[PDB]
Amino acid sequence: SKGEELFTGVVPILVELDGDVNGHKFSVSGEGEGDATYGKLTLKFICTTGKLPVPWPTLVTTFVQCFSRYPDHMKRHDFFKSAMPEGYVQERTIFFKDDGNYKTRAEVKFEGDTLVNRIELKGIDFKEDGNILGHKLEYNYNSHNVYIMADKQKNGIKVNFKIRHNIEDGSVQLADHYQQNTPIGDGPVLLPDNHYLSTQSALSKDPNEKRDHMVLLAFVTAAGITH
Amino acid sequence: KGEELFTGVVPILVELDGDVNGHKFSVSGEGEGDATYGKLTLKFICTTGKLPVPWPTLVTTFVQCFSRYPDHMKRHDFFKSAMPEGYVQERTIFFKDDGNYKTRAEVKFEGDTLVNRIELKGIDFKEDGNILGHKLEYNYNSHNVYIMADKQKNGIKVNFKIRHNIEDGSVQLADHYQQNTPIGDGPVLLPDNHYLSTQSALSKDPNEKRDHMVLLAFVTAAGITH
Amino acid sequence: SKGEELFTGVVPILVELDGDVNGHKFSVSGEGEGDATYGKLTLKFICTTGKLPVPWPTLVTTFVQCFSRYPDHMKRHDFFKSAMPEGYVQERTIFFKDDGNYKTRAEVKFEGDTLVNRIELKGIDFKEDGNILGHKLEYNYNSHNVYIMADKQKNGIKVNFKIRHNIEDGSVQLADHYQQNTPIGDGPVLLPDNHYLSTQSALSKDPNEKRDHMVLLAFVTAAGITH
Amino acid sequence: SKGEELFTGVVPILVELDGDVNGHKFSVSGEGEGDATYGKLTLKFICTTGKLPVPWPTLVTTFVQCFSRYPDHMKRHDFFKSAMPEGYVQERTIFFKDDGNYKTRAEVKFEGDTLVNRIELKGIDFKEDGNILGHKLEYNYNSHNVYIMADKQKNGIKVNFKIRHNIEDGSVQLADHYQQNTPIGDGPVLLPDNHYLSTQSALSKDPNEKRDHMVLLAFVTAAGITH
Amino acid sequence: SKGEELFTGVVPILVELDGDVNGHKFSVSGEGEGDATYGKLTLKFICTTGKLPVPWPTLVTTFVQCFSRYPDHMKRHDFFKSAMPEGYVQERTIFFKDDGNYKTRAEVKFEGDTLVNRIELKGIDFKEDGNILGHKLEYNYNSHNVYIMADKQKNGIKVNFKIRHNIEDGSVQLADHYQQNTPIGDGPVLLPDNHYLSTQSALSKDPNEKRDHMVLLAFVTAAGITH
Amino acid sequence: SKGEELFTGVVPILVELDGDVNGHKFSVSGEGEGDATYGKLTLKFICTTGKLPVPWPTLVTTFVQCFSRYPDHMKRHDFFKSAMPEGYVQERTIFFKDDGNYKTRAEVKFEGDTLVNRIELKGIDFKEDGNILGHKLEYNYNSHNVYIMADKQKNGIKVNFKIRHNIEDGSVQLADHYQQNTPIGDGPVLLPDNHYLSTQSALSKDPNEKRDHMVLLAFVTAAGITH
Amino acid sequence: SKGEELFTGVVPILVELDGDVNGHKFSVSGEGEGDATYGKLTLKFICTTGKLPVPWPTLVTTFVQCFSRYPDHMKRHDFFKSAMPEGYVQERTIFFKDDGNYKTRAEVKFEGDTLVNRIELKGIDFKEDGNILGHKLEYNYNSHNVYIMADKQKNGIKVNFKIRHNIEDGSVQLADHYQQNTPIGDGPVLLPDNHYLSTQSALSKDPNEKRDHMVLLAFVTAAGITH
Amino acid sequence: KGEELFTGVVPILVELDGDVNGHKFSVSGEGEGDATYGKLTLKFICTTGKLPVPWPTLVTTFVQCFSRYPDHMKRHDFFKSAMPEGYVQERTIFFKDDGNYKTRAEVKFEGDTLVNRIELKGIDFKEDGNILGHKLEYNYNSHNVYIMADKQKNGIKVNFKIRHNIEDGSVQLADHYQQNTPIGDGPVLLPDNHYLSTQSALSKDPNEKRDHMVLLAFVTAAGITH
Repeated sequence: SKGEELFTGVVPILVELDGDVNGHKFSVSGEGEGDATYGKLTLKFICTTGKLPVPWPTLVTTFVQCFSRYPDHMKRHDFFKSAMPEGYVQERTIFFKDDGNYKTRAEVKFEGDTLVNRIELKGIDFKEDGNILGHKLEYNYNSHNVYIMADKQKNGIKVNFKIRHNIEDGSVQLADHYQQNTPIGDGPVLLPDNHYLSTQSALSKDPNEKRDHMVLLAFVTAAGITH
Repeated sequence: KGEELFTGVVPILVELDGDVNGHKFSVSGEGEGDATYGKLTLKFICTTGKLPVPWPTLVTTFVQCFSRYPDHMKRHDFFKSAMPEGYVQERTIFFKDDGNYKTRAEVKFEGDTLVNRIELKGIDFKEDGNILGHKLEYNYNSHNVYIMADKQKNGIKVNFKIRHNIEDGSVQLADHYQQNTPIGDGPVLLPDNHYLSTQSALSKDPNEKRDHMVLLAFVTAAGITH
Repeated sequence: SKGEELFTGVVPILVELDGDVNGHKFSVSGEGEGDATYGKLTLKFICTTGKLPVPWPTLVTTFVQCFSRYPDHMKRHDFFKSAMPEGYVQERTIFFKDDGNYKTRAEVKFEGDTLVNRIELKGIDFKEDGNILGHKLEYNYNSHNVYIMADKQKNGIKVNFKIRHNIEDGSVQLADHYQQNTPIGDGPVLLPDNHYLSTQSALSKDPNEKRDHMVLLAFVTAAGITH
Repeated sequence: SKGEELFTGVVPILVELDGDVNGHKFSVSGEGEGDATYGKLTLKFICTTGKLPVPWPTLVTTFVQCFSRYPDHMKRHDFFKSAMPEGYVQERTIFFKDDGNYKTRAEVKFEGDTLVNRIELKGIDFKEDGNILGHKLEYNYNSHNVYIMADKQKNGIKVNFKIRHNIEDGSVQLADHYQQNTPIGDGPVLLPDNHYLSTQSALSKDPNEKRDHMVLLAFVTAAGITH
Repeated sequence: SKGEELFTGVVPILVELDGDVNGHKFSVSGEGEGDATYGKLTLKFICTTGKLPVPWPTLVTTFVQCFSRYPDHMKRHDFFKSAMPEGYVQERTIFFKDDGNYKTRAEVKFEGDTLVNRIELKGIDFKEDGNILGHKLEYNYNSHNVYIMADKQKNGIKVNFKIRHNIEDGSVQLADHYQQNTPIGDGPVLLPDNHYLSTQSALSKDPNEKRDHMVLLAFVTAAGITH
Repeated sequence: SKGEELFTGVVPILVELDGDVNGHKFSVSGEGEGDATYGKLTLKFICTTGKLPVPWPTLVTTFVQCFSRYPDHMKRHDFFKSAMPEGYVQERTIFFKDDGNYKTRAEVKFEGDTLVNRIELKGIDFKEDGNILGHKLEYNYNSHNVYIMADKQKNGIKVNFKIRHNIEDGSVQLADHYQQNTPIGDGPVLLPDNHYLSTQSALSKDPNEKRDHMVLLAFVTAAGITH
Repeated sequence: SKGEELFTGVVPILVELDGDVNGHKFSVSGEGEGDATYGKLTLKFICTTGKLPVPWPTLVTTFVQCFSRYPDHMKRHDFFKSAMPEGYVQERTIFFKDDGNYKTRAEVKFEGDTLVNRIELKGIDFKEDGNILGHKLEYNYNSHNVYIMADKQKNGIKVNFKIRHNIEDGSVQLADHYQQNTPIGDGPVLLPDNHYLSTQSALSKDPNEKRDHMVLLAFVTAAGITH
Repeated sequence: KGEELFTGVVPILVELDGDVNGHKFSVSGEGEGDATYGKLTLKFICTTGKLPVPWPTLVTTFVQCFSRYPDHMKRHDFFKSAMPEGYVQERTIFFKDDGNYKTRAEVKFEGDTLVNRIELKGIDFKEDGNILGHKLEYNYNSHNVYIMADKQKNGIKVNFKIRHNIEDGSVQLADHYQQNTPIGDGPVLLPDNHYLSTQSALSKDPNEKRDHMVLLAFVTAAGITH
């Protein structure tokens, strides 16, 4: 696609999130860069309002699937880059099993040469000492498959997957992700055949950062089509 | 529990009553399945005369309980978990730039036989199109079948898109929208997202005079390592 | 390659095997056809000397990897078809764990319009009541991955895999295959990057056939490369 | 295996390399940690002798496959951890297409609580303005599959793969790796069935480091067995 | 060992070599017999492709150490016979000082009643008028000690020695041999304590043979252990 | 060599060892003299920290192969003396079968008129009541051959032998020695052809010595070369 | 010695024996060549009077120790070459245990460019169906050490050794050799320190020889002195 | 049988009465031997004052039963086979360009002690020579000792040549002609030809005031593999 050509090199990224979970308001700013040729993202996030009222790992999926590596044989199935530079709207509901949910709306688009992800997040019905508000999630992340299908009627895609968050007591907290993406602009986009994205994420800390933060490195690669 | 019913070879019966643009037909099928290998062998006969649509368009309609689920994925096999009482399988199949089939099937054990009984209604097909005009080649491609849980119906939703090769080198797409729900009250396994990789071989019985199809299938689950 | 073009349609196949296992001599003829477009083979084999003295499943791998389906994005890695029409020599040693071995040499080439596989097999050091000579293998077949690497110095490939043959008592008999393929002709061939073939095999009987025989249907598909 | 238990949490790593390429002597020290539960490694390497005389990417593979993530259903095929704590010797020849070669010998073993990789490297026959000694490689890294087979007769494994190194003009420099691994200790070790490791590597710089160095983050996951 | 029994009398030997030195292709066939009771071998070799492109003495070591005489008090240290009848793989690099090198791989095993040595040889980097390709070696052969050590970690032995080849001007061409031997079979084999083989070789011609050939008589005796 | 001339008479020797075996720290000082003309050494060792925590015989090989007698016809093969006065580094790993290992590093060099051997030894993975830490070795010593080969790439030698330590119950404890020696200085050294040293060692006690000590007399003679 | 220089190349040999054992008269002629540089002899012997009345192996020692290889460090101890060209007289008594004896006198000397060994042999007191006259010796030969000492009073040497002749029933026939050698000429000869000669002999047949004969290849090397 | 007497450490006593060119002297020696290692430790004292010849000339005179015979050569150990009753050892030792020693010794067990009692007569030595002039260095070379059977005396003959280094860099040779015969009537082992490899270390006791020699010896049989 024409939007594909915008990602042949390193692209700076900005992320902005305004959140409210059970009435706890917070903001996070992020910055870094992405290199879609390698399916690679590096980002640092800072909670600019103080301490984050939810565990950092619960927000990883919310904080730019346009950086996925689509192998050459699958390039016609990359909806995300096709919607650029005008961008897309990404909406999710994230159901934490036996706990509350996040609802998010994001616009992902170029502002000049920068890929910007601007998100509003609302979380409701969390338990005060559940795994989320009780901060019982480990600072780690598993690998996942993200399943994509076309939604022709909305000129976009429907995406579903279930994140497994490790708990400090050896158990797992599930987070079921229902997602839809729709183009912001009116130009042609690529609607894909069913496929998935294989994801890997490394969470870390900046040793010289005193603010509540998260350093994130991700690799994402599309797979599942040979026709 | 339902798993135990598939450790060996299981006989299969298939019965389809169809109506496509008013053309009424019936097909009977028989054979056997071996879920240990994800393998099916089936022979289908049109008992009403000539089949008014191409045999390949009906392959998906004519028992995903015979899929091989490798040991590490056994908690994700909905299809067997619903046995012996069975499941209802419903689809809409949209043929791009042409009509659609709508199917409803019950798949369950009748005695020691796994039986697939189907009703099929096809509408809005073009008389000159790929389907009624019989322009599909007698072959079949390999596909991935994507499965998700539908927790509120206590079943699954399934989606995939069949690519049917046309006699001129083009491809006719058949977009499948599928739902399966248990017939009985027993517990079933609701899976994490995954897919089935499918391969199908179509052939003819050289001594069969009636309009028919011999089908061999291999189906294997994949996509989960957690 | 140019050889690739010989496989765009249905191609007739002939197979001829001259065998000697522990001194028991036998011959098998096979015929059928292959459709590389779908990675599909259909063959029927007859023991023309009487009872086959080894189990049919032990000979499946011996009885035309040129019929593998290579997806379009892997087509420069198909050695097998690139060697045609002149063909290739396929040599194996097959080590049956805790038992004897087969050594095979085969020429696979076009003879007119027909792909012909002519094989000589010698088996030695088999146990008179082990799984092979005691006919304790079930008449079935598992799915395998066949690992392929280039062997530049021999202008061919090196291939390795281990067949799992189910035994009648619920155990498995392994058969470790060491394989080499080298072109017969002097024309250039395609030497592949590392990849594998995913194989499925269905064994059955012809209800009209009174001789000792095996009907085989195979699907074979290359995978493992996206660069 | 028993060795597997040594890798359930974060394990400190030290790396020491003594190298000589076309008579250019150099030493690199590395340190960091691995979390085999996630198939994740984080390492920083410093050339302690001055400027590295070869490109940092050509040394990535030389600089602890015991940190690979083996999924539960493949844990019987993890040779690397089963050899611990006594370790294994890893030997390679790396052939750079149209250029010279590296030969390496490394001992990877626990020394106290730390997993130590001590390497000797000798490179010969490099072109003085080839892609390697002329520093023409990009500071980036592709994803690869690493193919592993047992070599029971030699009490170890054989490993083969071909690194694709991106070159500054858009071409690729191939680096064909021939690798053998052998236990150091006498205890029982697992010899695997054929499989592969899927690798991803992120190279970066430490903004506070004035010496010649490389920061490396890797993810490695085992795949290819369902039996 | 059990294999030792196979060598109590005269054993027929066949040797086949396929070689390529600096691109010069050649084949040699050999035949004769060994009497390990006396540490004695008698062999005749013929170059079946015409003139041998290297001197016959440089191939003496390549052309069945299972015929060595081990005195009664050292019979626990005879790896070579203990690997029979299934055999061993013998791999060498032979470095000719100031010239090129041979790399060989050979399987030495019984095929029926005959001990067969099947070899592939590749030589590279030879000087076109060096001592080897310029045929400057005398048709004679010195006595040598062949030093054997166990390599238990690799299920075999390591062997090293340096042949002194007399040159037509009175000097000597050194040929440094690095050798590894590994059992082919899975049964138990003897791994020896350190010792050596004392070798003597007599080269001659068959007065009735018009082709390029070598007649070889060898005596080999194990020594160096009294514990 | 020039170093050879430093050994024509009686030379004073000093030995200093800093040891740690399973965390038990200890130190040994030795003194005496060597007469390389006769291949003879006389040394007395004292544990200056109290009781030696390992048996004295296990340290014999650790406590100056420059005193070996090389017959006149083998004098160009004496690496040890050729490295003097600047000296050589001697490193070993000594593997006690079914028990732990010693790793040693020693500098052997002239300090004024005295040949000094300074050693650091680290032992690990010893069994608390195995033959070593349980003091089950007899106070005696067998005769051994020490196998020497050149290691041209390290400008030194590689050495291997296996000590047989008699145990109090009539059994033997093996100690497999892997040894490397490399010159300290840059001057040329003599790199030998393969040969061995024949060693005899006599252990005794000084009847006037109350501390834990060992008196050692050694004879060492090179052999194996007549070319 | 001056006589040493006569043996630097290949020297033709003639042997003539007239024998009488228990009254059975026979003659043997032999011819071939020797290469003392390699300690190597090749000879063919024919019984010119018909069938040999004693086994061929009993005469091997009787049928030119001047062809021994004396290593450079032992050259002053080679009496045999020192007595040339005038030669020496070799006298033996050979006692066959539990049987008769041979007494021999030989002159070994140059006649022109040929080294000639002319022998008279008388055998007495053999049993008619002992191992010798009964022809119960196997056609093979073991390796031996030949022990040499000076006999100053006779200006020559005294030699002793005991040949082990294998019998067809698995036993051994001993032949105790008492030998003296004295110079024929009056020029200076080298009288040796005690040493020995290590011997190896291969007996064979000429396939195109119809007469009763023996083909003999020998290797002899002096050893035992390093001073 | 005699073999069994040497499996452990055995105490040794040596007594020599000598007369060299009329100079009478006596030496007593003691220590122990360990034939398992071929190893001897001995201390000798001249009890009559100064030894009138160099200590190194007497080393060979001052118990080859302590030689190590490796297991494969055990049928060739005459010396042990003659124990406990013992053997007579006689030698003539010819010092090149000088005099000779003639010795006769009995070597046998006396109780649990192996005792070597020797008579030594030396004649025709030069007063200014290497021996009486004391010009031999206090050291010793390694030698091979050649043994043959003497079937008709039911013993052995032994020959070798000692090289004694002189204070000026030259060497004094001492050619040994030796014969051993059993004292008792018991059977002995008559060996095939072989040799003993010898090493000797001479030293002084720093507290001993009398004229003396401390000797450590290693002796190993070799030369037979049949």
